[PDB]
Amino acid sequence: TEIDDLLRKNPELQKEWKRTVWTAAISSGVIAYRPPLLERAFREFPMETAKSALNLFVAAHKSKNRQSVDIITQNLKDAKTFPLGQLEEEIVTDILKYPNLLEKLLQTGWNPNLILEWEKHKSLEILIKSNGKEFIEKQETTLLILAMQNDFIPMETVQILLKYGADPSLGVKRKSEGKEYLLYPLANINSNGNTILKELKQKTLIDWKK
Amino acid sequence: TEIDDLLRKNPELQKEWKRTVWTAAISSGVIAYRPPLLERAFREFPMETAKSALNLFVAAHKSKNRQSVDIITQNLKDAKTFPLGQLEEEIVTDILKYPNLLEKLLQTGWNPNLILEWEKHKSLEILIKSNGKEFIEKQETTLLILAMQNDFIPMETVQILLKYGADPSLGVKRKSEGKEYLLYPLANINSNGNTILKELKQKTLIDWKK
Repeated sequence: TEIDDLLRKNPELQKEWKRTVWTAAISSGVIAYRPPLLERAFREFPMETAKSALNLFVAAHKSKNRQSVDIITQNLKDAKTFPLGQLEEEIVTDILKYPNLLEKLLQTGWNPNLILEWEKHKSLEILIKSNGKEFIEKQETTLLILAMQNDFIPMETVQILLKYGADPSLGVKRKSEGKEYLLYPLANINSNGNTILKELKQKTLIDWKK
Repeated sequence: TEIDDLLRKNPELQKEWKRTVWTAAISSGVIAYRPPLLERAFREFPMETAKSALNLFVAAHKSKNRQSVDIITQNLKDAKTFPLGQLEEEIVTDILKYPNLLEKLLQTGWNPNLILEWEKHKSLEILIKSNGKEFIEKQETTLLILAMQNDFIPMETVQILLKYGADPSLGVKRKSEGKEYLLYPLANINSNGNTILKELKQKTLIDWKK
């Protein structure tokens, strides 16, 4: 507001300010709401656009602009902006909804068998884990376990994970009625409680080595 | 431009974007062109406003808004944003034009007797020194030598430096017609070539221990 008067007062600042706004619109992720402007940002801000890939993906998913996730996938040189071991559960889960982005991450830094760990009992927009308290229960999982269970994650994401060496037999600890057991990607194959998509993913898993 | 349409498309982003613009206007230093808006930035962005003190001073001096330098001086908690040993000659010289800012820096981290070093032969807006080439000649100086010689630096800046322990007898190497000598804060006292202000600063220096 008062910027417009101060800017109109000294036009010499107009050039710098235009660059500054674009860097802030990139850094905030918001340019992902209009894919044409995202396209420009990568071509002529390889430093800034790349550094801000995490916020751009978050805005890209929230805006439901799948084309924006495609643009990010195309221009990603490595997975360093997506530190798998520090990301919050919601962002990792959302990344698994885009098989092409997942594939790019898997070929440039993601370990598909990394044991992920978040707090067991959630409470009700942070992208990175914060150690606010360490004396709370944690629950382990994997990219493949998340993919098998979540009905918003496509079958192709299971395919990509297996393709890049996700281990179909890597389990994690869970409890059921007080009894601890190992949870695997293939769990309870005979159930009226598996959705259609869950059943199709189990068949994919059983059929992979065929 | 195209931001205005995308912003008017989703008003939920308006709040975040307002915060983002202000952070970018702070980070760029530009808000120092209107002291009222600088005042707001320190009160409610102690993290951002403080982190961006170097760019804010630069804009404050360039805008000739001395009130903006006063506001920065008041809110500066320490001199860490002004690393004396990394700053370029022009920015250090400009800081010496504001005795109150200098005093705040001297009480929160500046060593007044630090030997400064920049390239001897300048060539024709970088605030930090960049080691682009190390095989070029460097020339040493001090805050007090700079203050004595520069007719844009007030006498009060010499007073502040002496007050905080600047050593009036700390010299540096120079050449005159091939012969190396030590340059001191008090150099050639008898000369029709000393300006009025230079003479007054020499008297200040001679008179300090009186």
